[PDB]
Amino acid sequence: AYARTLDRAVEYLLSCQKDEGYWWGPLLSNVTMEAEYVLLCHILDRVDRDRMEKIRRYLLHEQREDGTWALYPGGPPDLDTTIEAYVALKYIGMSRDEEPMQKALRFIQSQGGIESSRVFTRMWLALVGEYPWEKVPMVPPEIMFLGKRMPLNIYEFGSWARATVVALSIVMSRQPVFPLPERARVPELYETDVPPRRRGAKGGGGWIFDALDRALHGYQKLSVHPFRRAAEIRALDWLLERQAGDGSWGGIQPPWFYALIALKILDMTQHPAFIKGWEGLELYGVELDYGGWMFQASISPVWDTGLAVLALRAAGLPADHDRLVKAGEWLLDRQITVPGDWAVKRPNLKPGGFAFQFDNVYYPDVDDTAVVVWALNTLRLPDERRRRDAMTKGFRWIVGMQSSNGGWGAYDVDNTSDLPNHIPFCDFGEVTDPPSEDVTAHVLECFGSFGYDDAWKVIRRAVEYLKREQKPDGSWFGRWGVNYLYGTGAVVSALKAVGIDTREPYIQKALDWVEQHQNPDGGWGEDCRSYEDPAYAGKGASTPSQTAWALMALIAGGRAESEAARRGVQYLVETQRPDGGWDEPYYTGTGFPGDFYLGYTMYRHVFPTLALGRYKQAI
Amino acid sequence: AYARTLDRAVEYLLSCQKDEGYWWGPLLSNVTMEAEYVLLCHILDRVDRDRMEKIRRYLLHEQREDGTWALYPGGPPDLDTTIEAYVALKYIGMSRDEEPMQKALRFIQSQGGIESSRVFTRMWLALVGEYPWEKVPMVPPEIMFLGKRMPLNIYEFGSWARATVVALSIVMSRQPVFPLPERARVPELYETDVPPRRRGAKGGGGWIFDALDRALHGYQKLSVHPFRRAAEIRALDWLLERQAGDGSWGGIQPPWFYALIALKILDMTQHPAFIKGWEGLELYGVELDYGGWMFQASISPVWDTGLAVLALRAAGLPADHDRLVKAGEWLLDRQITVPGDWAVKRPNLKPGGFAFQFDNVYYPDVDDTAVVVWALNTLRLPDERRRRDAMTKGFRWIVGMQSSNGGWGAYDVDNTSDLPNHIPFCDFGEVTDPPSEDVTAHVLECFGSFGYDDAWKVIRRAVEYLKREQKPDGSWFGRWGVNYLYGTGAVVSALKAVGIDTREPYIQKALDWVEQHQNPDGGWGEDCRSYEDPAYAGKGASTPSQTAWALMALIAGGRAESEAARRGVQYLVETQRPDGGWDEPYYTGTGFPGDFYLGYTMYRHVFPTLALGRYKQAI
Ligand SMILES: CN(C(=O)Oc1ccc(Cl)cc1)[C@H]1CC[C@H](c2ccc(CN3CCCCC3)cc2)CC1
Ligand SMILES: CN(C(=O)Oc1ccc(Cl)cc1)[C@H]1CC[C@H](c2ccc(CN3CCCCC3)cc2)CC1
Ligand SMILES: CCCCCCCCOCCOCCOCCOCCO
Ligand SMILES: CCCCCCCCOCCOCCOCCOCCO
Repeated sequence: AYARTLDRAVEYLLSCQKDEGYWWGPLLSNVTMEAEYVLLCHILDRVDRDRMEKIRRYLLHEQREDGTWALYPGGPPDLDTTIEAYVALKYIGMSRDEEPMQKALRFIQSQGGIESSRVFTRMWLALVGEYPWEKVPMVPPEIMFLGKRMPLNIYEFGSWARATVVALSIVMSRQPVFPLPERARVPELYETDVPPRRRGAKGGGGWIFDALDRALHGYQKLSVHPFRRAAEIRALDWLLERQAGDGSWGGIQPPWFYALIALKILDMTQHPAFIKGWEGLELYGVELDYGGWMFQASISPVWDTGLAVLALRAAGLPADHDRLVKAGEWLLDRQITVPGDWAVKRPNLKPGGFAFQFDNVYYPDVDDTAVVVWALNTLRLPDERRRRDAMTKGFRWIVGMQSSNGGWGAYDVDNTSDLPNHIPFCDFGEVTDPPSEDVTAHVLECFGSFGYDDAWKVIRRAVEYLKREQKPDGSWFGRWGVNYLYGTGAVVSALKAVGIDTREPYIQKALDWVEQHQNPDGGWGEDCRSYEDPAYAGKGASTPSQTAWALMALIAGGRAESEAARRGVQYLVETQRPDGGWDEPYYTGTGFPGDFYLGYTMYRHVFPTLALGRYKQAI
Repeated sequence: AYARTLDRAVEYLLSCQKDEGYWWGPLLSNVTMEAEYVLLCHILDRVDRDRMEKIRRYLLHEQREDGTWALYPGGPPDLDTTIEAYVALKYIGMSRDEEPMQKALRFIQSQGGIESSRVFTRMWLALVGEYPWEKVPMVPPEIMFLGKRMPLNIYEFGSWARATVVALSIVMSRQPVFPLPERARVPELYETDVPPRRRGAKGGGGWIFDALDRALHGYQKLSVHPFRRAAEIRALDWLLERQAGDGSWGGIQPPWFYALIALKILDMTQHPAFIKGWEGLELYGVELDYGGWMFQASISPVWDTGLAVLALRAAGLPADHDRLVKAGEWLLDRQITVPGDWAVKRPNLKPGGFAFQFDNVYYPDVDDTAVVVWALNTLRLPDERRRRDAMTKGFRWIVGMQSSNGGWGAYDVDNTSDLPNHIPFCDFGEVTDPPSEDVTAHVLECFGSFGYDDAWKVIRRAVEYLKREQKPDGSWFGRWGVNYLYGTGAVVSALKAVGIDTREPYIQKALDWVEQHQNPDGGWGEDCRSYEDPAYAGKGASTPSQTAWALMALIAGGRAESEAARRGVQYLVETQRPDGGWDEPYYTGTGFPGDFYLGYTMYRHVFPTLALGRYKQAI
């Protein structure tokens, strides 16, 4: 029955595989990427009329009937996303009259205008001189003097936030302004009677920081700031040291952009680092068939390649299938062998991790490393010396990254400081990188493939972590994926692999939870709203990926031969396309709970295949 | 008479002009460049068999009958140059038996072997493990902690030495060894009974430094060196900040190569600065028509373009000649506008200088800047706003560069510290950058073109400098050119332009000196030996350039209508080629008096033209 679905899914995946032997699906987010790119160009005085055009199509293409933009497809209108998109358009050419601009402006007004937008959105407008710098949370270059074991030192922030802060310190130090031509001035973002509803700090504003912030805005006005020069060079240096091979910074949109501006501020437009970081942007761009152009918040080669392999294996292809070897070989060349920031906590840990993108050595993540090593562990490559060695280095690294609570973070160890969550500046998304259930789960499943069971201390400490973190209804939160189905599926699948007993009470209590949220159409769905409102916990339109997850959770718990189980499999079979692929008009990926969502293109093809491969195994 | 010769010369230059509108002749030196390149590749594990071949033909081709290599054509055999060339060859494939190897080795031995070579030559061999690191002058990373106003702080060394030291500190800190395959081991460089005659420090070795060095090799052996890590990073950052646009460092062979090695040592072969720094080398390479390949100690676009224009103007072409405009425009885009190291002494001086090579913003030199501004001053470009503006920036910069003695240096101001000239490490060439007569002369000639005479204090202070520096026989030393003819010609030409009286006693005493060294053939010659032995002061085979110089000195002193004067003109007219050019099998350029000589390709064509253009003016 499903076999024909599998065969068709396989030849499809294999078709999508690039020549070098890796897979790479585009990553989706929201328009703040493109909108900020437009402004960045303006700042660096490098505007290409042709690019602006493609960008304008995209922006509009993404606008909804009501004239706004959301964080995910079918999501509620977002203020910040729309404010930025609005400014971006008005700069490209759009007159504040045209219908689209009308609808957007009205929504922006009905919300309290520019005065209600996140800190970033206001800062960008500050850079172009449309908002007072005095009303922007201050982040001094001097932050660079905090030691390794001090409150608020850069290494207390998560990798993604860290680089940004360092970069912005330099920017806010000078508080530069790059005026927009009169034609694009956006005063109408203030015209509003609605009371401005400002978003506070992620964890709550402590009067201390509030005070301090004002203290910094005052000091910022003095005539002399002793050692600031040194503070700035400290920041600049930190940046020149960690620039990524592709010319980016961390392989993410945020710090990259800011870092460039910081150099432009320091008259280094014709320094190697600046030039590289600039022409490096193109790689992250994407030409849309309808004339539009988009920029990616990040790229996922390693990731896609990793899952791609695992899926095709559980599917049926030989552990030495010449096509999967191209992947195996490729992955091996990716392994990082040099100390990154993670080393500040583990100076004696030997490098061996992997990263999300192509060439980003200073920021390998636990999630990727696990999937990659586990994937290789299933292949039989030509040089067994390399495969054997690679797996070892990586394995030993993942073990040395385990945090205090037995769980695994994503980039650093025990990055659980709760201090940064109160700073005025931090009011958007996560700022720290503590251990999560999904990452941990993935790690355990990686060990499980090797054999290491519950007998091993490392594993027990982790399993204990998961047990304590399980939700009342028996589900598991989803951090880097949407959401409880993603998490519940991850854990159960893992626990099953590390040897734990699938008959346990807490286990069963989870499987029942899965069968319970199965939609009528036989599949499973969970809307992104599940991060905001608990009513959407496991509820939502059925998607190929989210189904496959809730399905792996069942196959793992032994209930592979069940009603709900066979039911779901049917969904994947019927919803499949003639070419063998699958469609998924929703986001199943998470950046920051409730603040940033991602659309992983491959998920729709890879996961359904992996699930069907595991279902075929259960018989 | 001479007109045809001039016309013939002109059309030639104009034919050599690149499309972009600039001129660029290759720069010649000795084989230590290519030989060190070979080793560099080995270290970075990037050897291209095909290249090695082209480098071999080159090396052999440059070897003389006696089986040695000198610092200049027709020069005495050099030990260092030959030792390095020898090792380079043996590594490429040459067996110690073959004739070339025999003759070369013999010479090496008759001199005391490896133990007599300069500090560098021994260090390179140390890097490949053929010489003990303990016997190499130590330069600690800690040198990075010396303040701006302290003994031996990096800013006390001249620009070219400075960058190198910073780079090498990192290298010597680790004292790495990259073993040569048994096949190329060079123990035979020790086999010698001749007593090793070592070269001491440039200015004399004070037992203080001698002992100190020992202390360093001692401290180098301890188990802990507090703050060294920080000293290294201090030096690494310094390098990252000053990497040149073209991925080089200073636009010179030395620091560039070492910088790369220092990055390789720090496992940064993946970092952008290294990548760009590596692939940037090709630009300095040169394919020889006989199958060989050479590397340039540096490149001279700006310079060549600068003189090229001035020559073609004094010759006769219109100040707005569309072809010279291409040059004018080009030069304008070159002007540096950002603070370099020179700014450490003149924080309030506005950027406006130019550099020797294509893109090297942190190191503009007085010489270039003067020639360029002066050259622009003689043109009529479409945008008189920029031409006027540029000249001003450049002018003001030059002035703000004048040192205490009224004389101008090349890169920094009052870089006359005599401390560095005693360090054990510094035993090759110049290490400081004090004011010279030639640079100063060139500067005065630039101001003269505008109109500023002897009334202006700036000028007078400079002229006083020259007067005090004149030699007993009435000649002027040549620093960046060979030699007294180069200098004497520069000064007199300048003095004439600033308004000074050409009838003065000290002036005439110079012109007579010129006429007294006019070779029988009607031309002028001055061998590079004139730096070593005073017998060759103005003595040597006649060359097109050196003649033109001694000829401009006469035309300036009013003696344009003289016997010696017309005599010389004849030489240039006869020795001229059918194509209009000129040949010059000798070096008329200087890097370091008595240690490094350069062959400026263009000189033979440009200067003879400029002189004939000025001779045509005298009538
Ligand atoms: C828009 N973003 C952002 O981080 O904004 C901020 C910047 C600075 C600060 Cl202080 C706070 C937020 C995004 C930056 C990229 C980030 C991102 C992080 C990780 C990954 C890949 N990751 C690792 C491999 C497995 C799981 C997925 C992909 C994207 C997701 C958030
Ligand atoms: C081989 N070299 C060297 O500098 O070695 C040392 C390195 C470190 C130390 Cl401590 C001592 C010597 C050379 C490095 C390049 C140097 C050089 C300097 C200036 C120029 C251009 N110059 C400026 C424009 C007009 C006059 C010519 C061209 C080349 C000539 C010497
Ligand atoms: C120049 C000294 C090199 C020794 C440093 C290795 C120690 C590991 O770094 C500790 C962690 O700090 C994070 C930085 O790693 C990024 C790049 O560092 C650049 C070259 O060392
Ligand atoms: C990095 C601090 C910004 C200072 C630049 C403003 C220029 C003021 O002159 C200060 C003198 O600094 C001398 C160094 O030249 C080095 C260039 O490295 C580039 C980064 O500024």
